[PDB]
Amino acid sequence: SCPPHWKNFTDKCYYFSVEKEIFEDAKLFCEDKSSHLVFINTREEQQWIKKQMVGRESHWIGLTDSERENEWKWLDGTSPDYKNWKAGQPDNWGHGHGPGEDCAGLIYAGQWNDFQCEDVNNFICEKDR
Ligand SMILES: [Cl-]
Ligand SMILES: [Cl-]
Ligand SMILES: [Cl-]
Ligand SMILES: [Zn+2]
Ligand SMILES: [Zn+2]
Ligand SMILES: [Zn+2]
Ligand SMILES: [Zn+2]
Ligand SMILES: [Zn+2]
Repeated sequence: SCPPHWKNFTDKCYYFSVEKEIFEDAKLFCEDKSSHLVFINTREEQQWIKKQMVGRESHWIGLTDSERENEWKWLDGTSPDYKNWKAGQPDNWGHGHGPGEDCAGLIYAGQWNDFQCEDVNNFICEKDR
């Protein structure tokens, strides 16, 4: 069972944030709740996460390429098999995204877009019981 205001799916508790913050601040919020920005590893999970999104706000996910440019990974090191990238992401139609935009976020509709960190957004925290 999950703490209040957290949602359950499978064996994981999810938190859809109310406040918006910088990627690194979002990162630190989940960390101190003993969780981390959400990892999406299956279509079924991705379809569930979307159903939960009532507000149309964009949410940060635990995906970044900051360690090594263009080598997108979940905060646990892993590379995403399953992928739900928007139209020309994350390579930006082959021109390579610009500096700073090394932090991904989910948008209403479900697909992932790579925004620039330091940009403020809502975020999703996740932790496996
Ligand atoms: Cl409540
Ligand atoms: Cl309440
Ligand atoms: Cl996962
Ligand atoms: Zn309540
Ligand atoms: Zn997950
Ligand atoms: Zn939302
Ligand atoms: Zn990058
Ligand atoms: Zn598990």
